[PDB]
Amino acid sequence: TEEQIAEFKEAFSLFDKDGDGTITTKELGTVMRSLGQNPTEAELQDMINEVDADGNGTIDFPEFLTMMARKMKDTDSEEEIREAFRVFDKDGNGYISAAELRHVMTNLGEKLTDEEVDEMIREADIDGDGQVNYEEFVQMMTA
Amino acid sequence: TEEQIAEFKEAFSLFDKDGDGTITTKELGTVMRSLGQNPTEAELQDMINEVDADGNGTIDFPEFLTMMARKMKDTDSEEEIREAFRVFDKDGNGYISAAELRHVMTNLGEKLTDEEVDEMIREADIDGDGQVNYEEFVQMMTA
Amino acid sequence: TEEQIAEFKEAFSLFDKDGDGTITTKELGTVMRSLGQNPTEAELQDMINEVDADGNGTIDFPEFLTMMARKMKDTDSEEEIREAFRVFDKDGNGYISAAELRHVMTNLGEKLTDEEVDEMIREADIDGDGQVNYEEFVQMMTA
Amino acid sequence: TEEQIAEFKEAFSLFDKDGDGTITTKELGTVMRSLGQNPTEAELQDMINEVDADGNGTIDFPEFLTMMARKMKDTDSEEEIREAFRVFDKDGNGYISAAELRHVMTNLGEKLTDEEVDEMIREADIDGDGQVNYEEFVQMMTA
Amino acid sequence: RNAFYRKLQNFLYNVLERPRGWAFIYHAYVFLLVFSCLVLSVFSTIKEYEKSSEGALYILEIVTIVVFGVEYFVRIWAAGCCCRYRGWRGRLKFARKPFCVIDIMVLIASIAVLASALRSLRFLQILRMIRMDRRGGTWKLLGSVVYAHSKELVTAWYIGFLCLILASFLVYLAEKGENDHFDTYADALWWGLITLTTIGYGDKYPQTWNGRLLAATFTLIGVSFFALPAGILGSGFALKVQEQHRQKHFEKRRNPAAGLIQSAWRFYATNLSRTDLHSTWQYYERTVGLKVSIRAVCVMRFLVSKRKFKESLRPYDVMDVIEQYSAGHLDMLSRIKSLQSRVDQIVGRGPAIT
Amino acid sequence: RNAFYRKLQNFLYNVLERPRGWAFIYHAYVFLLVFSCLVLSVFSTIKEYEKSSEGALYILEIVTIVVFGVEYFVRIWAAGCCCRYRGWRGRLKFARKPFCVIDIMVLIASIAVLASALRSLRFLQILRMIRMDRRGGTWKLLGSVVYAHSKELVTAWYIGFLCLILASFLVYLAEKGENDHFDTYADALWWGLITLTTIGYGDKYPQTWNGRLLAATFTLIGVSFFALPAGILGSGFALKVQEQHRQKHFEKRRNPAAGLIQSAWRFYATNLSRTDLHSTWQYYERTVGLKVSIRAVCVMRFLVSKRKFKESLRPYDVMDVIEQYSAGHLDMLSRIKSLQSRVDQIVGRGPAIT
Amino acid sequence: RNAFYRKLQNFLYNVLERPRGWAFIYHAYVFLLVFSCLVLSVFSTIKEYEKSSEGALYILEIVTIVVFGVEYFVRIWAAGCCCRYRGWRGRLKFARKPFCVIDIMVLIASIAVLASALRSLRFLQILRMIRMDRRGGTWKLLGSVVYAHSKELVTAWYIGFLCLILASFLVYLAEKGENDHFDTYADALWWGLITLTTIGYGDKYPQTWNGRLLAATFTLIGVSFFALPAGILGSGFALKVQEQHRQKHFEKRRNPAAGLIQSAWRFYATNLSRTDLHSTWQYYERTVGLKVSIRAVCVMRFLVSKRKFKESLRPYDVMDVIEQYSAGHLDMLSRIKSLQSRVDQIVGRGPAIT
Amino acid sequence: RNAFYRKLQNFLYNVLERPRGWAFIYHAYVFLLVFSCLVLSVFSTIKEYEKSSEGALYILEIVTIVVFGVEYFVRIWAAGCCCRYRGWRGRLKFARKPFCVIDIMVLIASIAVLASALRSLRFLQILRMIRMDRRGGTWKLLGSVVYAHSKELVTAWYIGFLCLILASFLVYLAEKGENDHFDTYADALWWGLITLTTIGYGDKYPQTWNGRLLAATFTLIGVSFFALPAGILGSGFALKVQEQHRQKHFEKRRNPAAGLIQSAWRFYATNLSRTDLHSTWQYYERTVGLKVSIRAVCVMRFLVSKRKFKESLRPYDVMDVIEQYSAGHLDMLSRIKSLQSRVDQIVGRGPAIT
Ligand SMILES: C#CCN(Cc1ccc(F)cc1)c1cc(C)c(NC(=O)OC)c(C)c1
Ligand SMILES: C#CCN(Cc1ccc(F)cc1)c1cc(C)c(NC(=O)OC)c(C)c1
Repeated sequence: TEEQIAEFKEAFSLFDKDGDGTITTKELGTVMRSLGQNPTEAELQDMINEVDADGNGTIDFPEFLTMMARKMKDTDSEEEIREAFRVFDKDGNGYISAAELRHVMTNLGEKLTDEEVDEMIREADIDGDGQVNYEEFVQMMTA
Repeated sequence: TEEQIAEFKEAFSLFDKDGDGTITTKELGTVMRSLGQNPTEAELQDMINEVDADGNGTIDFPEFLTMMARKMKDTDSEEEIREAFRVFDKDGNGYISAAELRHVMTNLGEKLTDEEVDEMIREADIDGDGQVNYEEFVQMMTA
Repeated sequence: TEEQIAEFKEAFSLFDKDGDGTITTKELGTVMRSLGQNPTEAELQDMINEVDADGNGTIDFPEFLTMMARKMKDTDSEEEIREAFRVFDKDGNGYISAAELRHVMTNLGEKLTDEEVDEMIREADIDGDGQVNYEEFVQMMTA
Repeated sequence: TEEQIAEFKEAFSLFDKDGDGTITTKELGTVMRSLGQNPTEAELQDMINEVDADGNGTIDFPEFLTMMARKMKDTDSEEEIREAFRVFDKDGNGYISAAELRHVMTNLGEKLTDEEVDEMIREADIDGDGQVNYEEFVQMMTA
Repeated sequence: RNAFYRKLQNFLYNVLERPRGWAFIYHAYVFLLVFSCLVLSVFSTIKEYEKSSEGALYILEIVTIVVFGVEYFVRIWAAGCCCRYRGWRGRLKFARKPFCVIDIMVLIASIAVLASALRSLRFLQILRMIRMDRRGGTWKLLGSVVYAHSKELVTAWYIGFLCLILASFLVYLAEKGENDHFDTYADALWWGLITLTTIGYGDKYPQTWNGRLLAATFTLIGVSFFALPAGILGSGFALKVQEQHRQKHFEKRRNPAAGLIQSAWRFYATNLSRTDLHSTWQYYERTVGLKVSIRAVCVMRFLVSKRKFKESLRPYDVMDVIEQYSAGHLDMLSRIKSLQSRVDQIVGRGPAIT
Repeated sequence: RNAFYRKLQNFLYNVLERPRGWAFIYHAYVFLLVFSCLVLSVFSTIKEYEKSSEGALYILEIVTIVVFGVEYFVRIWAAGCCCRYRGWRGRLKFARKPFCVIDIMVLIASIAVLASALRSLRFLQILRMIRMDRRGGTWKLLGSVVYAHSKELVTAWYIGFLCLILASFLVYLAEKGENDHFDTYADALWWGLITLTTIGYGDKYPQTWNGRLLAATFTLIGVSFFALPAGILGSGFALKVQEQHRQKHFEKRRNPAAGLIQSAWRFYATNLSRTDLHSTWQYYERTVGLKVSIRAVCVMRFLVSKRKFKESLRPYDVMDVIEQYSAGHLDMLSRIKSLQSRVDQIVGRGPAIT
Repeated sequence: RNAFYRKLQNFLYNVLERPRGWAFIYHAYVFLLVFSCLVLSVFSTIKEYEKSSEGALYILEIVTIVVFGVEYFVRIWAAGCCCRYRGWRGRLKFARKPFCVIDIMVLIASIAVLASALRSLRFLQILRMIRMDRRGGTWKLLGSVVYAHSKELVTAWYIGFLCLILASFLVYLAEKGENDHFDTYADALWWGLITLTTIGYGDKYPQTWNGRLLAATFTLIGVSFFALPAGILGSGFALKVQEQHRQKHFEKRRNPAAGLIQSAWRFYATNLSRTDLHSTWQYYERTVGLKVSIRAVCVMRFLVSKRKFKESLRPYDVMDVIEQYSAGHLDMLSRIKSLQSRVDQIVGRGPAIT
Repeated sequence: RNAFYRKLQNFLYNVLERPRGWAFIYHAYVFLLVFSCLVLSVFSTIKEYEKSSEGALYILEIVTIVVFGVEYFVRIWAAGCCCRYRGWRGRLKFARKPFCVIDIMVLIASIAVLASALRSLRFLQILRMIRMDRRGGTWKLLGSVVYAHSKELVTAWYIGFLCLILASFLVYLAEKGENDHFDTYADALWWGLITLTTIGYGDKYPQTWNGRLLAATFTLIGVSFFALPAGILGSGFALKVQEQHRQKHFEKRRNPAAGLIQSAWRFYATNLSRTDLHSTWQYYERTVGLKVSIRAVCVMRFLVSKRKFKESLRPYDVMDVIEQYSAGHLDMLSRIKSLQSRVDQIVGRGPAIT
């Protein structure tokens, strides 16, 4: 909406420091390390290419507002999350014990902090069982 | 229910001789050999682990009542029993002759007695054909 | 029905010359060669076994009437006929040219006569195309 | 209809220069090169065989009118077009960037002209995105 | 009698042509007799044993030649069984085949020799041994395997030939003067071939240390690449036998499909209630209460044919099950599409009834 | 005591028959003892070392013969464990087995020799070494592989035999006079066999350049085809081992299927509310508040059996998963057919309610 | 004429570059001529046959050099056919390729030698033989196979090298003094290599019994591991050829996909009723009652293209059919999801109409 | 500095431990240096070249020993990088590993010898060459292949051993007196081993014609079965490498699964509208208008992670796709079951509204 458009303009200005309406991979990297994380030049390239649609090496505002407006539903992440949890499901039972998440979530890839995994179990342990089912869990993520 | 929970407590006391609220593997083995069967220790670990949910090597009463209350339907034994009988179905016709059950049931794994196989055919030979179809049999077991 | 049962008894007597109520493999073979065809003793054993349900090498009248009464619908020949015609369908188009039937029908296995193949095309060429769809053909056979 | 039948008669006369009611392979080739394209004799044989139903090497008018009347719906091109675009979908995302069509469509097999690809993108870029989904695209060919 | 004569002619033709059972043992025995004749020829070539060797060889060879003559005679005579060739003209036309030509030239050469002889006798032994196959099955398999793996064999041969040439030339340069084994490049190339094949007779070998080192470094690769083709051919033989078995399985499927379709039509055309079925009953009447009996026989045949065809639909392969299930899955897709259309119709009626 | 005696008899029978664990090591050790006896016989045949070799050989052979005698004794005695053979009559009936006959003739021959001797002793060593297998497993595997790949082996043998014969004859013609290695065709054939096998002793080799050239061209193909059968047999060994493992996996599936069905019936037949179940409770009572405990133990058994059977349904192969999923897909087809019927009923009612 | 000149230039370029049919036979013939030149060089190196050998060699080599020169000339001249290189400048730019550099340096070396010579002539024979490949296809395949199975080859080489070193050293220790074959560790290592490779020249072998025993125990393993790499490479060759065939199959799929899409669009853009289609009719008009003829031709083209593409969708592999069917199954999942949402809508209306 | 020191310590530990890129070249170079040291030792053992060989060997060995010492020092020092071992105590604890024990005893033996010497030096060369592997990867692969194919190898060894024993004994009987090669059974056994392996030195071979014939008939089978194990091991090597690649692929899948789950949770926990999300925003704040930027970067990370994980779900195998699709088919079965229940509800309502 109009207010969302204004917020997206604020975000674009925060990113597009030059104010040319196209986010530079260097601008993105600078803001990223301002947030406290260093990417790789190739990593930023893949990110932008993922969001890029005009094949220009930058993002015009239409693409940016599309990216903000793209809710996870149109992304269709159901099958991907199902498959990932299945990969981490060593039993095939359709569930997974809490300790396995506490370990892997915090020791693989972009390791997550204690608070994040705590809210993870909070929203996943709706039944308070610990042996959370990943299938229903991705369903609840979707909704 | 309340009467069910009272019966559950009676059973738990019958198992948890110590009365500490946690069934020990040795308590379970003792009661079993009282019933007249000798398991293996490792077998006891496997079963207790199957019912275990707190990763403690024992069962507090909540897990025990969940174990009793788990009706076969929530167990979802349809596909497994289908596959087992299919394994014992050498034709793929979807049926199996009575004599095959009379033989294998009484000579494989935990061999069953004559009475058990007789009631088996009774509840499976609803059509009185002998060439019982395992598919409808597992469905009727479910219901 | 009752009149059907009387015809069934007439047929059984025609086969069971001894009148003992059990059709012998030799009785079946004798009648068969009376109709003008020579089977093999093993072939007769296979057929009797197919119809046999008591594992006796013969057929009591209940089995005989069950066998006659078995309409093709319950036989579940849809899949088998689909698969056979598909085997003879060298294209996978879902149809088959008339000449192909005229040849294979009359040159493979129990070769059929001209009249049989003519009525075959009659009931298959409902559209009068010749490139009969075997799938629709088995569907109409079932009904 | 009657007027369509008259138009098909005009087409047949344009093809069947002899006017014998059967389009010869050479008549088809002559007209084809008149339109400005040379086939191969084997190629013409393949086409005639495709349309041929009487196994005569030519086409009587009934087959010709059936050929004209055959709308793409009954042809069932959904799966085939889907699979082709999938083959050209190097990502499996379910879409394809415009430049890929601009290149391959004009450089593979029967290369088409600029205007053809332009109307292609016109009827494909109904959303005006360029990353047209081939699935919806074949669907709207169907309709 | 005459019918029995034709039956025996057909059986003899089958035995002499591709056999299945005991005719296989008869062919094994005739091959064994030829092999023993060849062994006796070998022993005849030996001097100290020549006496008894030739004494037995003459009689074994007379037995072999009479067997060959009578076998060709009966083969020509039974050639009339097949519909392709019938009568004396048909038998001669069959005899025009190149294989029969080979057999007859061999026979006449043998009879001429019997009625420098060792050279011709040994040659003719070899040609009859070649003729033993009778179908080129081994040769066809070998050729098919070679053609299928043409690229691997060609690359192996090219690399190994380069290795042989290079190693031979380098060793020859290294051992031109010092060693008398390699006085000429031809000798060096013979050494290279005998080494890379790993035969290693030992009549020629490098002795100069530079030559020894070059030979080591090159014959490693050389022996590897000379061994390659054997393994390639073994794998190809396995693959081609698998493919042939697959084709045989699918033909064994093809015939019961016809059997099942025939029986199914006949039974569907023997229903008592349905009319216009006399076109089927007439066949059985020509073969000849009786109507119900005929229906019983026909349905019995249909069920047995159904079972035989079903057990003929063995997987035998992942591809087979995948294909059958994919046909079923296309059927399922069509069914769900029809049900989609039906629910579309229901929702469209929704407005009508709402 | 007596029950313990029967238990030990069964354990001894299992050890002496196909073992699994430490009995495998015992068999390895007895084989090693026989192997050392053979090695010491080898050293005895050596002259300069004959003294100590025979000195140790006598005692090692006495140990071997006593071990063989006692092993056969205990095998016969424990033969009574199996239900097939029981009692002294049963043990004799087992002793009638051909393998026991082999072992006993070996034993008596050894004892007769102990109480021209080297010939018999070495023969006996070879026969006992043969006997070591105890199951023909290696022989059965080899025979099965040969039969399965009969066509590839036969074509390889035919082609290689033709190559051997032709190369030997051509070289013999080329080297008949010039070279004294090939004075007779038998010598040429021996050379051909020693060359195509790549043994290349070096006692015979062509020297005439035409002979050398012919030999090269023919031994290329010859060595390829003589190496073929080794690779064919290796591949066949791998394939047959895979198939045997598949069968063992399926039997390991077969037993837990019975276990699960038994436990599931018992638990379904131990429901407290349901009646007429005494036919099941009676079994546990014979094994012997208690009713709920019986239900608990029975359901626990059912769940453990379920998990065990499920883990026993490992894929292990594409064919396996495809078959299981195809059974599921047929079930799904039936379900969708039922739902098609339901929508047909609904659309038929539509007119009734419209 | 000029158009015919360009057509013949393209034909000659295709023939000289990767050919398909009769140009393959021409390349076979030029290779055979080079091979015969090499054979004549071999015979020239022989002394007793030197006269006629060199007499024929000189003329065959003049033929070879003229053929090489004219072939390179034609290749350079036809290099203008390809759009990459055109004109004299384009032909020179193509000549800048390294392969053309090899060919031209070989040509000039030959012309210099013709107008110690044996060394250079044999060398140049070897380099031309190398050059025969013209695409490095064999070399690329061999390198790809080596890289793919790098681990198996490396483990085999490591184990075999350890076996060679250890066995040679142990035998050298055992046979240092007694046998004069192993006077130095270098000789022992040469023996180890010649043995583990199974070449077994026979010029060196152990004679001390301890040495013989050590050699036996080590060369068992040594020959096994020296034979390994040949089998590994054979299997890798088979695998890589299979993968290349798969890729070629998928490109043969890729092109008909474009053909079908083109024809389908054109036919969909030739519908008589639909307007705005002139963008397609104009193309056929430029190629040039007529409208219906154009529609008929276009739909005919579409149907033939559809058929060709469908037969281009052969399974060729389990993975292939699984991929296509899994795509279809994803569409099926989407359709059933849509039907789930639709029946959800129906049940939600239920309350509305109840 | 200190942080840079730890970074360089970790880099050095990675280089010295299992490397990936240029450290691979460094290890190749150190191995090449050791190999050249061994070659110079070989040349030193040669007499005529002993002078310069030893002259270069001494300096190359000093280089080798200093490199070994410094490399072990650096490995021990960098052992502190890993969390398992830190500090001087941690480095000593790492040094307690058996492999470091091998390295240190080798180092001290070399330094003692440097500061009958040829025997020890050559031994030390062999042990260091063994040490080159640094991971037992080749040994682990070989052992795993042997264990996996234990049955094929055991049957091949048994059959080949029987063939060797039997053929040697039969030839010894046939050639006991006439030929002086086989004066003892030990000589006959050595001949049998040298023949069945196809080494064929030529120092021993049959000459009696009965002996020659027996040897031919038995060495056919013998060479086949002695060649078997090489092919078996080659196939097993290929299979085990394939399985290891499969496992590596699945771990490469395992990590991106965690990456995607992490990013998906973070993005789902960065929704602007949703509350109670501060538990996630705080992480980014700790890393540090800004809220929308945080959401944007988080969703960007999620999308890139999704693309990478999806690309990580390559089939790689028929089993893989079949497993994934069978899981999906289970979901499809559940969905159709739910829709069956919903239609059951609708048809149950039918009576209510009818
Ligand atoms: C190829 C070829 C040669 N032949 C055929 C042949 C037939 C008769 C002969 F007198 C000589 C040779 C051959 C080759 C091998 C390796 C073997 N050994 C074997 O199969 O081991 C598994 C045999 C048993 C025969
Ligand atoms: C077949 C056969 C012969 N045998 C068995 C045998 C057992 C005891 C002996 F004293 C002699 C031979 C045999 C053959 C080979 C190739 C090897 N080498 C190997 O496996 O490398 C992988 C071995 C280790 C044994």
